[PDB]
Amino acid sequence: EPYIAWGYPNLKSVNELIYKRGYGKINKKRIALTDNALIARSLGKYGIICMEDLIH
Amino acid sequence: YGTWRKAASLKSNYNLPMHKMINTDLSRILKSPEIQRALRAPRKKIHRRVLKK
Amino acid sequence: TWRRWHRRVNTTQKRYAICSALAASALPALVMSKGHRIEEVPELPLVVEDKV
Amino acid sequence: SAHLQWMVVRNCSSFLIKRNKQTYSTEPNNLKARNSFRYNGLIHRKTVGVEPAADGKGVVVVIKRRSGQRKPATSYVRTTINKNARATLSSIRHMIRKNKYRPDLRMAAIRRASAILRSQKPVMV
Amino acid sequence: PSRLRKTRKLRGHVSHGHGRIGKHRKHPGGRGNAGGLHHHRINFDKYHPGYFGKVGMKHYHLKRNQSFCPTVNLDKLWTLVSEQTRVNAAKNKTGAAPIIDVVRSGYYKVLGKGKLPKQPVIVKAKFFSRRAEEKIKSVGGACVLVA
Amino acid sequence: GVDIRHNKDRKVRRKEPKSQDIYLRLLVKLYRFLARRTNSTFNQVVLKRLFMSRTNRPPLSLSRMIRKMKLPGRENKTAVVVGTITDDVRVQEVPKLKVCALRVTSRARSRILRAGGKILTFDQLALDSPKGCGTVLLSGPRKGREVYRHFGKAPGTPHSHTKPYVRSKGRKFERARGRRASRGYKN
Amino acid sequence: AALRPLVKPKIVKKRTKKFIRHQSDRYVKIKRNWRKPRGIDNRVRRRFKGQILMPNIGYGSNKKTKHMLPSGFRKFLVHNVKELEVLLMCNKSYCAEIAHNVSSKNRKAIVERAAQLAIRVTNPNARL
RNA sequence: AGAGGGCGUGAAACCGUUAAGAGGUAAACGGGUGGGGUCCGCGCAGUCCGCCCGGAGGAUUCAACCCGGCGGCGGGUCCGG
RNA sequence: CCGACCCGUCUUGAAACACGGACCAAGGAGUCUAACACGUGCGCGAGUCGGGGGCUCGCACGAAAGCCGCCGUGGCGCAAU
RNA sequence: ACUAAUCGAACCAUCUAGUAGCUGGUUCCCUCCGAAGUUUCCCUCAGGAUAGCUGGCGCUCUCGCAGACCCGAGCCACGCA
RNA sequence: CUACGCCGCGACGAGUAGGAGGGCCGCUGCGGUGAGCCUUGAAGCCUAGGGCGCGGGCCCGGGUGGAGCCGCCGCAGGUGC
Ligand SMILES: [Mg+2]
Ligand SMILES: [Mg+2]
Ligand SMILES: [Mg+2]
Ligand SMILES: [Mg+2]
Ligand SMILES: [Mg+2]
Ligand SMILES: [Mg+2]
Ligand SMILES: [Mg+2]
Ligand SMILES: [Mg+2]
Ligand SMILES: [Mg+2]
Ligand SMILES: [Mg+2]
Ligand SMILES: [Mg+2]
Ligand SMILES: [Mg+2]
Ligand SMILES: [Mg+2]
Ligand SMILES: [Mg+2]
Ligand SMILES: [Mg+2]
Ligand SMILES: [Mg+2]
Ligand SMILES: [Mg+2]
Ligand SMILES: [Mg+2]
Ligand SMILES: [Mg+2]
Ligand SMILES: [Mg+2]
Ligand SMILES: [Mg+2]
Ligand SMILES: [Mg+2]
Ligand SMILES: [Mg+2]
Ligand SMILES: [Mg+2]
Repeated sequence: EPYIAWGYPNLKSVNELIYKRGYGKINKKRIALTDNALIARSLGKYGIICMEDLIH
Repeated sequence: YGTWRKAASLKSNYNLPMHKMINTDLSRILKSPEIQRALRAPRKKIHRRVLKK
Repeated sequence: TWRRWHRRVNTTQKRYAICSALAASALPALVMSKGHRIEEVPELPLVVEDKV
Repeated sequence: SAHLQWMVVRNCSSFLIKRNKQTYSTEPNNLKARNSFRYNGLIHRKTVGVEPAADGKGVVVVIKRRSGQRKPATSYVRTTINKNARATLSSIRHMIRKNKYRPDLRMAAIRRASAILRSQKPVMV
Repeated sequence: PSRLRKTRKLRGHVSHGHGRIGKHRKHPGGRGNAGGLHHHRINFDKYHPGYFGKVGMKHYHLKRNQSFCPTVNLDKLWTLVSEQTRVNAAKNKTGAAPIIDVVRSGYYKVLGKGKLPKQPVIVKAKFFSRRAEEKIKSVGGACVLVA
Repeated sequence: GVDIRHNKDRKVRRKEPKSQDIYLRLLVKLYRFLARRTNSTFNQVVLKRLFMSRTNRPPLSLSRMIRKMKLPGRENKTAVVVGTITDDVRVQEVPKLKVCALRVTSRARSRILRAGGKILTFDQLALDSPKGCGTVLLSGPRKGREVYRHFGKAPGTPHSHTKPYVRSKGRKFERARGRRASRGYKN
Repeated sequence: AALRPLVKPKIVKKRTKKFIRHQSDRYVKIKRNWRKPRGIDNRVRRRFKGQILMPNIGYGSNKKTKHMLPSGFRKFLVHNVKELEVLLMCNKSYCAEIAHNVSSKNRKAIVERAAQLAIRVTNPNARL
């Protein structure tokens, strides 16, 4: 608790965070989410194939 | 110094050393059809970093 | 004076090195890379008659 | 073999010059005069080289014949081209490309011939 | 080659790899195997148990030649003769068995490690072990002694 | 500042042979290309074995090779060892073996060839089976070295059977105190 | 006038001054050649503010423009005419320095041959 | 003899003189500029070079054929080796 | 203009009223032998090794290199208890 | 007290480069990793051995290496904290 | 495409004692090599001269000097204040 500030984000906060600063951990590398294929190749097996699916 | 079939007749115990690589022609080995059939296609496209707009 | 100036090498390794040197002396690229000016020698394993 | 001889002479050669963070090779048949497996003019079964002619006009294209690999006295064929620049470059292009005689040295030989001819033409004022 | 050693890399470092606090002094702890029972006792007990004390009977004027008795095992027994010998014995129609003289080959005792090929053989040795004799008999051979 | 620890950043492994053997380097080039451009894991294993040191490439005896190749289902397969095949004079019959090796002892080579066998270098193996199909990859006994009889728990500790370093073996050399109950203790 | 390089990028030097040895100003016995301070109390080694800066790898030049002369060429040292024909195909990126010990009558020939081969010499009028 | 009988070369410390600059927080130092100065850049009308178009000139000869020479590749082994 | 105490050293702690240091040049300190241990490279591999001796126009190099094999005696390894 | 400016054992040379757990010093650059002053034993307490903390060398495995540009086609690793 | 090479992506960067790697950092000598340099001027030294490298250092211009010297691949140290 003394080292963090936390709270309950809303839909707008989630959207801004994923769209402006969203980076994926693809092959242990910090890759910017500039395409939906990067999400699909790592999370498609779970039904997540786009930025919108990730945000949802 | 002997052949690889004969031992040396003037050294009483000596024979020529053996090759650990019979065919040293890397170009012909790699261009041989039996090597080429087993290979996956080359990935010759360079994927430079994408500026995160 | 007892610095151990001398080294002993295995006889098999010494023969190996002799074989390697002889084999290299028959390749024109290596003899040229030793700078020996063989551009008009008729045949690199150059053998002459016993009259010499 | 070419690869074996390259492993022998890639760092131990009397043609090797290592200076000023650069490396160079001064063997006779080295286009671009660089220390490299592709451009080495001694280790390959077929080589091509371009030199200035004996008199300062034209080029001499030397190619390595297939048969006498161990016979350096007859291993190289030298032909002198003393045409105009475009005809000379076309002749070298045809020797390398039509024969399929080391097609990876085509532009190196063409550029070296262009450099030699440009050096041979009289200076300006 | 002195050019490949640490001393060439320790130029400019004042302590030469021996520390500023404890330094490099002449002989801290003593010389040689000093204090093996007092202040190097843990090392001596840990890595060289049995170092201190006497065990057994001493014997003045030991002569190694008297007790010289090299040994050979049954698995290496057939290597003492030529390959021609073994193949001729194997393909021989009669029951004639070759003689292996381990004293001639330089061995005095035949030991029993390994197994023998199923073919008879006469073995001449100074000494035999019980299992070696049993195996030689088991393959139809014989053990004969020499002095 | 980032809260990470850097003492394990650099993985300690052979990326190339420490040897300067040009033939070994040439066939390292060959298997580097094969391991990169194939999906075969056999090529990867063989490449990383080629990098290895001599103590990590122990010799393989003819008897052990024969025993491993004698197992069911390994008929007409190529025995591959990244190292030296050694003659074993304790074996009497040698079967017909197709073997690839880095080195073969002269006597072992004579025995294999007299048995009707075939011996391949690693370039010939690359031509014969580029992906390593139909191969039995064998290794010599890695811990069959004298140093491993000294490695382990210290000799002067209970339940340790590790060989001590002694200049001589005899009744006077490290047998009294700490070795029997009659002299202090045993453990 | 002069021969121009193939490309002339903007050379950026992270540091232009030299790294002088600590306390080289206070003693003649201390040359300005850089020596790493290893004293226990050394404030330059400890990197206190306002002190003499220590060289480190972060000052390294861009690899594209490393070793370029201000003219954009990169320098190669030659001793006779034969060593000058290695630059025949490196013409547009490498220039030649005649070595300091080459005599005047020989460096004249080197200069003239380089003028023929369109090779740039950084000291073409050096013994005359 | 800017080699003159302890005389090849002739460094630093230290000193004399000349020249330039500066000077009440002991000098000295790091970073950033500014001023001056000595030099450097053949700086001082600013590059080149591939194709094409136009103008006005030269010249073997351009292609294609013929003869000869030499190479590269292919050939049931055409024939040997 | 801003920053900036003198280095070396022992020390929990040095700018210290702690010690050494006026300045400059040259010299100046983990070496060699033997024995171990482990790691790495090379050759041969159940073996390996001629190091002592001998044979080879005795000798510019050459005090080297080459060879011995019924010179492998021997050392170490192949068996321990 | 005095015994050649030397005396609670002169001077000279040698053994002798006597020994020192104590003081002082220990010579180029960059890069990577990076401590301990604690446990046990020691005529041990200004020191060692021992474990701990460190570095180096590795080795045995695990995830997948993907589509030649593109293009995933209940279930998603040995194990660890 | 000097495969001991070249290229791409991501994360990271304090450091004494200490350890390791790289050094186209430097000194002296040996085997090779540079058809290397040099009385049309070697080494050394001096320099408000031009530069290169993160750095150790190095190259070039000018002067002095007057006879020897250096690069590269290995080798060996009485090798860096
Ligand atoms: Mg340090
Ligand atoms: Mg202490
Ligand atoms: Mg760190
Ligand atoms: Mg700089
Ligand atoms: Mg100074
Ligand atoms: Mg401190
Ligand atoms: Mg004088
Ligand atoms: Mg003055
Ligand atoms: Mg002190
Ligand atoms: Mg105190
Ligand atoms: Mg201090
Ligand atoms: Mg005070
Ligand atoms: Mg005082
Ligand atoms: Mg004191
Ligand atoms: Mg004082
Ligand atoms: Mg003093
Ligand atoms: Mg000095
Ligand atoms: Mg001899
Ligand atoms: Mg014997
Ligand atoms: Mg006690
Ligand atoms: Mg103290
Ligand atoms: Mg950071
Ligand atoms: Mg660091
Ligand atoms: Mg010294």
